[PDB]
This record gives sequence, C-alpha cells and structure tokens, in this order.
Amino acid sequence: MCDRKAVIKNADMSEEMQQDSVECATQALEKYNIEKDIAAHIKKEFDKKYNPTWHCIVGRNFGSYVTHETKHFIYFYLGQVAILLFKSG
Amino acid sequence: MCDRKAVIKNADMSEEMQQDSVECATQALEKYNIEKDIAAHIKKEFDKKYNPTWHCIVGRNFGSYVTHETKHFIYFYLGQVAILLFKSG
Amino acid sequence: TSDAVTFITYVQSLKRKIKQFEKQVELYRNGQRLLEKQRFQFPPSWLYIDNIEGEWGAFNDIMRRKDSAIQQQVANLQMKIVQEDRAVESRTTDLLTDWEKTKPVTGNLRPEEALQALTIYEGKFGRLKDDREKCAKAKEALELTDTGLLSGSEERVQVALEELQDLKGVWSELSKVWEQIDQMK
Amino acid sequence: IKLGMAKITQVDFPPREIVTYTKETQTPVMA
Amino acid sequence: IKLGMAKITQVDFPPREIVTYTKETQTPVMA
Amino acid sequence: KVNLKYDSWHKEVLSKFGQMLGSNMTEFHSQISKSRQELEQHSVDTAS
Amino acid sequence: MEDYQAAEETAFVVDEVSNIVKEAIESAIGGNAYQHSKVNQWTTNVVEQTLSQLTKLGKPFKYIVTCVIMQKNGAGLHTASSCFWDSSTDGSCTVRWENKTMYCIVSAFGLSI
Amino acid sequence: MEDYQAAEETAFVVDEVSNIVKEAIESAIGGNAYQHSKVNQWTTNVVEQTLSQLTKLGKPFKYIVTCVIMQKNGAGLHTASSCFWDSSTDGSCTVRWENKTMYCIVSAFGLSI
Repeated sequence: MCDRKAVIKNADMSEEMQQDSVECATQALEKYNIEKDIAAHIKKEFDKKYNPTWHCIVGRNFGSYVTHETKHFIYFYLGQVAILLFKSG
Repeated sequence: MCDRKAVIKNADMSEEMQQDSVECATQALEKYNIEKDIAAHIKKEFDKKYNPTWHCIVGRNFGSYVTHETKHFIYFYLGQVAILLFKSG
Repeated sequence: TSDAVTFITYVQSLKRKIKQFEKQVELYRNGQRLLEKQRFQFPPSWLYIDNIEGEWGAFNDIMRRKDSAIQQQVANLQMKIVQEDRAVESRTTDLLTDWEKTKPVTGNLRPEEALQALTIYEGKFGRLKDDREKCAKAKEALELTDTGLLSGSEERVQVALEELQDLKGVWSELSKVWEQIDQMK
Repeated sequence: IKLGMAKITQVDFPPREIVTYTKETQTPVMA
Repeated sequence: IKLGMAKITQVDFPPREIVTYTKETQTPVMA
Repeated sequence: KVNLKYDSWHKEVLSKFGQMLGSNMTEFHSQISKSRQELEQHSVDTAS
Repeated sequence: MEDYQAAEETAFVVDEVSNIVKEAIESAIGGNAYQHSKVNQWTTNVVEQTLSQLTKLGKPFKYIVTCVIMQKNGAGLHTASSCFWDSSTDGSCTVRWENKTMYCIVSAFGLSI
Repeated sequence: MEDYQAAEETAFVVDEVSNIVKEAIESAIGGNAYQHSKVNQWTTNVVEQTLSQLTKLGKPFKYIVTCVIMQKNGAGLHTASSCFWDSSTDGSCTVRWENKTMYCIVSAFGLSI
C-alpha cells in the first residue's frame, strides 16, 4: 500500500460517515479495478449501513451535477481516482 | 457531435424522450465544452420538462452503480463523451 | 411568527455579512492555490477551499431556498401581522380601560396593595408591550415596515406606561406621606 | 325514513412505487 | 329546524421534502 | 495502558449508564403501559 | 303528475353535486403546486364553496362535505365512506381529482330530513 | 334519574363514537405495518365496525363514517370537514391516529331524524 491520501473536494456529511466513505472507497479500490465494481461496493455497503437510496460514481474523468439530501454528499479523491457519492431516492 | 455516432448502451426510457436525451446532450456539447456545464444544462432542461429529480454524469472516463426510476434511464456515448441520464428522488 | 422573525433577522444579519463572507472565500481561494503554487503539503485536518466552497455553495443554496420560503411565508406571516396587530389593539384597549378605571389614585388607601396593583398593571402592560414589540419586530424583519407600522396601540400602551410612571411616582410620594400617616395615627 | 346500510364507497390511490432498478455502467477505459 | 353552518374540522400532519441541494463536480485536467 | 484501561473505563461508565437508563426505561414502560391500560379499560362513558 | 316533479325537486342527483365539486376544486386549487400552508385554505375554500353552492339549490337536505388534499410523494392513499341513511332519498358523491403535484379527494353527502 | 340518561340516549353524544372508533381501529389495523393489500380491508373494517356499534346504541340518527389511512413516507396529512346540520342536535367526531408506519384519520357524524 502506497499512501493513498484522501483529499475531500466537497463535504455535506457527518465526519463519521466521511471517514467511513474514505475507508469504504479504500476497500473498494483495493478489491476492484473496474470503477463500476468500486461503485458497487460503496453503494451496497452504504445502502446496508445508511439506508436506500445512495448513488455512487467512480472514475478519473467526469463532470457532473448531483441532487442530494442534507448531510448526504461527498465528492472526494483517492489518489487520482475520484469518488462521487450522494443519496437520492 | 462530428462523426461521434450516438449509440445507446442501455435504455429504460421512451424513444421520443430518449431522442430528447440525444438532442439535449448534442446541443449541450454544442454550447459548452466543460462537462459540468453540459450536466447543469441537461439538469435544467430535464428538470423543467420531465420534472425533479434527474441526475446526470457527463464525462469520458467513469464507472457507476446507480439507481434509476423505471422509464427514466439512458447510458449513451456521444463518441468519447458518455452521458448517463437517470432520475431518482 | 416571532421566532421565525428572529431567524429572518439572523438571515439578514448574515446578508449584511455576506460581502465579508464572499471576500473571505476569495482570500482563502487566493491563499489556497498560492500554497498549491508554492507547494505546501496540506494536512487532511485542513479543510480546503474545496470544502469551504462546498459549505459556501451549500450556504448559498440554503439561503436561496429559505429566501423562497420567506417569499411564500409573506402571506401567512402578513395575515399573522394583521391578527397580532389587531390583537395588540384589542388587548391594548381592554387593558387601557382596566388600567384607567381600576387603578388606585387617591389618598385614602394603604399604599402597599395600591403599588401592588400598579405593578400588576405594569407587568401586564410589560407583557402587552412585549406582544407589541414582537409584532413590531415582525413588521421590521418581514418588510411590512412603514415607520415600523407603529400602531395606535403602541402609543396607547406607552402613554398608559407614562401615566403609570406618573401614578407610581405620586403613589411613591404618597407612600412617604402614608408612612408619615402611620407615624401620626 | 327507512334507515339502511349504504354502499362502501372506496377511493384507492395506490403508492405508485418503482421497484427501483440499479444498473452498472462503465466508460470502456479508452486510451 | 334552523339549519346552519358547522365548523371546519381540520387535522394537519406536516410533510417534508427531504432537503435537496444541487452541487456540481468536475474532475480536473491535471498538470 | 492508559488508552486500553481508559477504553475499559469508558466501557464501564457506558455500561452502567446503559443499566441505569434501562432500569429507568423499564420502570417508565411499566407505569406508562399500566396507565394507558387503565385508560383502555376505564371508559369515561360509564353510567355512574 | 306533480308528485314526480316534487320527487325530482328533493332528489340527490350525484352529477350536479359532482359538478359543484369540480367548480369548487377548480375555483380554489386551480393547477398550482403543493404548498402545505395553502393546503389549509384550499381545503377550507373547497368545503366552503361546496357548502355555498349546495345550499343555493333550495333542496331539503343536510349536507356533509369532507375533503382530502395530498402531495404526490409515492405514498399510499385509501379513503372509504359507507354511511347509514334512508336509501330512497339520500345519496353521496366522491370525486377523485389530481394534477401534477397533488391528489384531491372530495366526499360530498346529502341526507334528507 | 331517568330523563338525564334519556337525554344521553337522544342527543349526539360526540365521543362515545370515539370509543367505537378506537375499538374499530384497534380491532382492524392493530400494530401491523403498511402493506397496501390490507389497507382496503383495514378501511372497510374500521368503517363497518363503526357502523356496527353506532347502530347498537339505539339512537335515532343518520350516521356517516369516513376514514383516511396514510402511509408514512414523508407525505403529510391534511383533511377538513365543515357541514350543514341543525346545531343543537348534531355534531362531529374526528379522531387522528398513527403508529411508526401508518397514519389514520376517522371522521364520524350523526344526523338526527
């Protein structure tokens, strides 16, 4: 493991679910290499922990809007692969 | 745009409104280059004609595991630029 | 009305502070990409201009929706200004006649229960003046301000308060006179 | 006036529920 | 029989809109 | 050793807070359920 | 032949009461989106306009109007109304109305004395 | 001693109807969650049980029982009812009710003959 620092580019969360987003994206990044499987592990773990309905988008080149709930948004970067996470539905 | 050939990978929304998604992403890549501006125009168009709450991701390198409404889902490529349109919330 | 009015006064205080807030975001913007340009290695405990622009755009989105919530609540709180202004007028006229006819004025009664009656009407006019103040703040913060719309009831409760200052003063001078009367009886 | 039991007048607006589909998409990692 | 108007009998329960914010994301271009 | 024993001291203050909260909560469940069952069995529309 | 006109002058026609419910709903609601502070005066004005237009008929009835107004959030809705009347003279009217944001149900009743 | 309970058995006693409403609700729904297939049975059972034990009071009234049952999904519940009766004899009962998963309003009426 080379040190994959988590820079948080946007934060509408709580800090516990911020560090759990950092840990779950680190776990999904070490288990998978295709980005939809990374978004699959993050979205499945956070529908398990913090209820339906989250949406997760993982990649290196995308420009997007969200529409999320209150305290239900992070968009952050692990290395150079971005992790987009918001709850809607 | 030019010789990009809008090819649908995955479609669960109707053909007139899939055609609206194709022409809306075509005119949005015409009037902008930065993908989030394309996304915000696609947000305001789909949220004014097929209501809140759409979510759309514009880019060329991403993956996702996202949850849509039925009759509200397209993922299509405008060449290199992929457009993932879904409604949730 | 009035708790949301104190919130809307808090909103307008942040609206007067938002030029200082926006220039603060611009100062942290310039300093943060200068430290990117001069290669400072930021901690994770640093909350960035990434995070401050997330909170700042969140702050602007919440005040645009709560500004929209204000602009739909102008009708409901406008008619609540109408019922609270006329309720202060009604309870004003009731406590003016109750005050003006059931005060003790004279020099043939013991002044402790007399000044007790003056302080019950003083506290009752204090609560009625606080209802007038809550309606006056409601016409201040929700922008039905036409010289505050200071009512006839505000003038009537304040001239009854000035009349009660006169009667508490002459009952104090009479309380000195009745302590002399309790000595000379 | 002959009192009697009336017809049970029902209006059902159902919860128009989506069984919401979750799908994975991927840009095909292009060089 | 003096028929007349009755009072309005209202029971209110509040909704929420589960509070929605639009935020905008963009991957950078890199140096 | 400070952090290990202080996690255990947090667990002991945490557990006895849970035991006092569960005893007050069981007592409140008992008297509120007894009171509302007394409201159920006594109708106010009795004759006397 | 006067008994048939006297029976028609005190009958509960469901369609006239439903048209009064349509005119009261379109008078008070219109097609404006769900504002929950306005739902109180929408229910107030639909019940008061239906009670106003029903009492202009001059028929010997006692009228009950109940109104339900509800936002489209994916939540589920049942309203039920069985009653206890004389079946030869009395009747009811229950009308489902909707727009883009909202469901409006008005149950209107008319019971002869 | 006899004419006072005779006055109880003749006027609209407003909230012994509310005892009939809570016995109807606690017989029908219980502590069950929202499943939409049983909501029609629950609304029909509250209305039929309320019309069951208002008819065993022996009071000469015309009864109207309405019932709105609502899923807790963030949609919020407003009803209204103003009516047109004779005010010294008639009245209105309206009981709100909820649990973790469901809302309920039952509005019940009694109209004299």
